[PDB]
Amino acid sequence: ARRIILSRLKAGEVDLLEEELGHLTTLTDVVKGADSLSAILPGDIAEDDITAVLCFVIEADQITFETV
Amino acid sequence: ADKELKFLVVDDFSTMRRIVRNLLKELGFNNVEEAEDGVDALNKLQAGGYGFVISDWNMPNMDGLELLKTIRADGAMSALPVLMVTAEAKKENIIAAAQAGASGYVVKPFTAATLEEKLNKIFEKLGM
Ligand SMILES: [Mn+2]
Repeated sequence: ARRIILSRLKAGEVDLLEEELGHLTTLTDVVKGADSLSAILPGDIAEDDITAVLCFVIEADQITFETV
Repeated sequence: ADKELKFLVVDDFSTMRRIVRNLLKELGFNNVEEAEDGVDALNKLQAGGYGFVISDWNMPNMDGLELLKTIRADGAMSALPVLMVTAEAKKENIIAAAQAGASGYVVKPFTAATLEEKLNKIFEKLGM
């Protein structure tokens, strides 16, 4: 599967973005850093859709996708 | 954000329309007009001078997604901030909102603090 990485998050944004990711897919191997959040994405949701959703909160440059 | 910014609250139920208006007033926003559906909203937007649209999802004649889409494709109000009000954080609905160009979405019933958070994120995001 693929890997999502979220950077430079402000206070609260890690939980907020974890939940937001919840509404859209089932996350595994979730890693909650102090101002970062990473996880393994099943693949059942198009990446572009994710970016569009998280952008309700953060900026695109704070989102990265890569193979595991 | 300028407190006399003009809001347009769109919902087919008059009670929700009033709730949202009172909430905007609790936040210091008093320049607010209401609309009953997508069609009614587009018609009112024509008057111009609107700085913010808060719209519900479910409405007859024209629902919220369609109102949003029409706003975005309209070269004269294309960048108008639009907050979608939905009754459920539903996966398929949130994507549609995101791709359609919504400035954000909020699940009802919502609080005044939630609305403020929503407004500020949008103001901040657009340098308002
Ligand atoms: Mn409704």
